[PDB]
Amino acid sequence: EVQWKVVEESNNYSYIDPTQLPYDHKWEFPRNRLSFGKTLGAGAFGKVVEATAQGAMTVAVKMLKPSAHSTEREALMSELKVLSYLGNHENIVNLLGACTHGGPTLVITEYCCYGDLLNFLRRKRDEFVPYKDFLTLEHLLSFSYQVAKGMAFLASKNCIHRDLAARNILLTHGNITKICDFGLARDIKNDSNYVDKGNARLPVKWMAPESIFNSVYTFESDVWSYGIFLWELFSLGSSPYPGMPVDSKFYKMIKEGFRMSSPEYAPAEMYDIMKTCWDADPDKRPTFKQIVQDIEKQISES
Ligand SMILES: CCN(CC)CCNC(=O)c1c(C)[nH]c(/C=C2\C(=O)Nc3ccc(F)cc32)c1C
Ligand SMILES: [Cl-]
Repeated sequence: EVQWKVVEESNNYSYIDPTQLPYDHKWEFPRNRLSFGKTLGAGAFGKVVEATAQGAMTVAVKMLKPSAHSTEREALMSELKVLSYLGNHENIVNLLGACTHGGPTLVITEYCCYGDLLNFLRRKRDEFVPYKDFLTLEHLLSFSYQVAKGMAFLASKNCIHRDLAARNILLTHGNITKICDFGLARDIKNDSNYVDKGNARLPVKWMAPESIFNSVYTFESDVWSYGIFLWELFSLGSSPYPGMPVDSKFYKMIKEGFRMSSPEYAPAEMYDIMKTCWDADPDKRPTFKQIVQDIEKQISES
């Protein structure tokens, strides 16, 4: 299941069972104060809908479809539990409330009015200018910085995203980016950026080699995916390894050290970050804390 995980020291780390996390009923919000509007996204067993919450503000509500298995209802509760455990950060999509009694489970989160960053980059591409409502290099550096800060936050809570990519970054007012976990509000069997692997469907072009070939997911594999995200960002939304099918040839190239070339709009210091994120040795990749400091220096030099 493609979703984030909280880990605990064991093994090195093992996933926690999120059903065992506590749920504080302080999050409880009266269901009668929600007015539901348009659907923003929909998986096979769930969906996220724009809503108005009186006591008015626009929010996003995650909920199950009526055909949901009993393990899906628990899964949505576990989503709520993980969000409550993580706490609040500017660069994640934050929990605002929940409805857990008197009806089906509703998870109320922040609404990001511009949608996912990938599609935003793609429709802004032909107006982009490196320097001077155009998208500029200043914005891209800001987005890189914010996603690094959000990931540093998740890592500090022992959380591994496992699917970091521009499609999972949302954009809201003030050019603020927020990391998201679609969970039951997305069906990946649709999306060609996921690839069949055994029983699983996986975002192979974003994954570290040790995740693909050894099923190892760590703080360090998230850094690999962040490097792929940077490439998406400074390519203005191009698909990674463009024109290369995922087959045995692709896997061999990754294993033997093949990497993407620099996007034409990436500053050399940002391509330097990408390259270190894609070190075959996870111990040689930077931490998100290091990445934050490096990008802070570039913005200062800007
Ligand atoms: C296909 C691109 N289209 C624009 C050109 C669609 C635009 N994209 C949109 O409208 C959109 C908006 C405005 N919000 C979301 C998603 C979420 C949001 O806001 N909070 C969440 C919390 C959890 C979650 F799992 C998803 C969301 C979308 C897809
Ligand atoms: Cl910021």
